[PDB]
Amino acid sequence: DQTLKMIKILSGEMAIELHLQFLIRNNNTDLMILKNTKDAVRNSVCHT
Amino acid sequence: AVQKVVVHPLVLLSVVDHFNRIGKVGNQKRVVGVLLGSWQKKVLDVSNSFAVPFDEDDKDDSVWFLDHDYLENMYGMFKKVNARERIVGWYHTGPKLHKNDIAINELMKRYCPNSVLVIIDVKPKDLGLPTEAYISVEEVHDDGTPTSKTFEHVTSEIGAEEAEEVGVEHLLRDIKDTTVGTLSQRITNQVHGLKGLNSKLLDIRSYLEKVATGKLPINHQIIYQLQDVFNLLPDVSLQEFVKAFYLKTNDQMVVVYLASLIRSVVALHNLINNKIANRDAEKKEG
Amino acid sequence: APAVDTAEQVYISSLALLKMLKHGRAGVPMEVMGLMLGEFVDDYTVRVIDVFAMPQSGTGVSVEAVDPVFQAKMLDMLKQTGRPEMVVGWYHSHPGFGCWLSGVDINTQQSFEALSERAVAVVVDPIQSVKGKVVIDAFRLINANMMVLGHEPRQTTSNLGHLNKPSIQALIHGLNRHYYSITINYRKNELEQKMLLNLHKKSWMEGLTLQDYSEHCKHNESVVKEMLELAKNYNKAVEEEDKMTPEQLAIKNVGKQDPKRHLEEHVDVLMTSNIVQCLAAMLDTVVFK
Amino acid sequence: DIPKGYMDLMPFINKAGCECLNESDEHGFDNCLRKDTTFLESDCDEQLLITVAFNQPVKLYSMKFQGPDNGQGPKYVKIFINLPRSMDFEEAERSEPTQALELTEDDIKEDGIVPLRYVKFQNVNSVTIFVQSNQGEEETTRISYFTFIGTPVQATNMNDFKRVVGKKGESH
Ligand SMILES: [Zn+2]
Repeated sequence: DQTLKMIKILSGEMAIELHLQFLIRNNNTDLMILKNTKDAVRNSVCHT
Repeated sequence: AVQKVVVHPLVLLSVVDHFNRIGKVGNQKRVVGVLLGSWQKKVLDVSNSFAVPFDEDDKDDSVWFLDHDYLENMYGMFKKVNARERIVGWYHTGPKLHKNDIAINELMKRYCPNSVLVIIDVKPKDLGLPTEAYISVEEVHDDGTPTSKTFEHVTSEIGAEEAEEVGVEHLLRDIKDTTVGTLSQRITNQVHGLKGLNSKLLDIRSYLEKVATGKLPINHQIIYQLQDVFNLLPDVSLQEFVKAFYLKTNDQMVVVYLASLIRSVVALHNLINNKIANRDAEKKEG
Repeated sequence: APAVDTAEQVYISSLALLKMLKHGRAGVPMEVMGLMLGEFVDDYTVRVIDVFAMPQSGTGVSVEAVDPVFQAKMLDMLKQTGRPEMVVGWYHSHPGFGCWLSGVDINTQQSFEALSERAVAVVVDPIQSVKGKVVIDAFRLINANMMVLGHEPRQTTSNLGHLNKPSIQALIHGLNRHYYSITINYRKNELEQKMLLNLHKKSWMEGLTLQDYSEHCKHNESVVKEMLELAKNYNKAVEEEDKMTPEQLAIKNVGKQDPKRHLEEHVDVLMTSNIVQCLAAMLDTVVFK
Repeated sequence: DIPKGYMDLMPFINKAGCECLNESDEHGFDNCLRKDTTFLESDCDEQLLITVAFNQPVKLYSMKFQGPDNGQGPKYVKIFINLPRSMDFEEAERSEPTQALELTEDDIKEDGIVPLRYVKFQNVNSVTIFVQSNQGEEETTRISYFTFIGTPVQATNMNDFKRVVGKKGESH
């Protein structure tokens, strides 16, 4: 019962899920910053 | 006679390679090779070397094999690459000579009459001079003693021609000491000298003990030479020298004193100049 | 598509460098060449242990200069002594020209590469490498069919700009256009440095020799005279203490002159020479009777 | 059996180089190199020294030093690598081996493979196995099957060389 909940949350199932639910729900990455870098790449090893 | 056998850096760096080539798999004693080099007035120049298949047995100390054709053919190639080198002797990294050295030296006498064997103590890294050069002489021992083969000793010194010198200097480039010396390194040069003089004197003591305890033969010669060194001592207690030593020690202290004062006035002047510097900037901040 | 990561290194043993430099200076007016013996330990490292000179011939540094009879026999004889290494590349000097490969050299390199895709080619200018600097760049032909892809085809790595930057005196003779340099790193190890340290090592006797007092007194007298004149300026330089922007005075009179540089600089020399000499004097008085 | 990506070095064994010591005339060296019941026995003693040579530098992963289950199979195997000269029995015991191996009874079986330290064998040109005893302490030991598993190291065969591009008689 509850211990099964305790095991479920000590192993880290919940933290990642909530931590996953956070980042997915609160995500905001300015893709514009990458674009000016992708177009500014001179095709050098900076593609990596 | 050969006044010196100047061993170039490249040879002792190929021998080291030669020792590693074999000892890594075929664990064995001394590795024997041939020593090429150009002659001089009397100082034999060792400029290169190569290995010769050499196998020996601890039994009978004369079941060996120093290949002839390999020695002949190798040199056949090298005189093609460089023609200023002639076979001049052999090298073995076994620190202590063997009973097989005389017989094998007679062989290398077949390629160079004035053959000099240079023992490179590849394994040790110690006080210094990892080369010991030997010749072959058969004399009546003037002073009424049996004749025999024996290896006479020839002074060895390690030098470098221009090309190898440039490579060596860069090759270290991480442990080389400053050439200027400085007070730190000069003093270490003396703790090093004291350690040697003791070390050389201790080898002398052990041998003198050996002759004293009989375990070794009284040379009757070179034995009294050590007696020569024992008379060449200074006897400083002499008054006329004792006065003359204080004068030069006093002659120098007045220069270290003048040197000391200059370094002090400069020191104070630098603090006064600095005390003004931070103070003036201190007021100027406001 | 395999690629020579810039991290790839051509390890040069302490033996090879002395022997390669020795050969170069041996025929310095002309150009010398020889095969290098080593192992391709893996993709990112080409290790060269020994080098053996291929005899100078009128052809020069070209494929023809590689005498197959000389090389086949020499290899055969080095295998008995305990060096069963494989021909890992070739080297040739360049009497002062630089560290670059000419057209004819390129054709050679393409030949060596025919037998193994990693046969590195080096240079070794015995005239420029005259001091602590050793001008020896390694090179591997960048096959011309890889113009579609990236030249110097490296991948994840970061030691490309390290240990060197593209030398100008070579970039003009075809680099990153037909030949690329490979980082050269020397595999000096203990038991080899120690034996080379003996080149200029002094001895036990040195350090106890007391110099000679006749030229020591002259030297002490000489330097004290020279420092004296330098004090005269020190008095004039300080006693002037002119305050017309003294910070600017200390920068408009900088010519390696009186104030300090020709000052205690001599004090260190004068005081080091005496202290060492004196300490040697007293040590000898104790050790030798 | 064999591991992934590695091949037996039977094709790479230089018949010219290989030589056994103490091999009996009736059962010679060639017998133990065939995957048959034919085997090799040591005539003068249990000690045997079977050396092989490879055409080009090979690498070593796993040798199969199989032996008869009568007890005359190998027990202690000393391996040397790239020996400049042939080995001597007296000097072979003295010298330190590249990998001192204590065969166990499980190894001698027909299916047994003995793993070697892959790191130590990277440029082997000639390997010498030294059988220092057989399981049953019998007068003569036996090697039912013996071959090496690894990969071939690409060697630059300078004998071929041959110009591939360019014109002859061209100088610097
Ligand atoms: Zn060239």
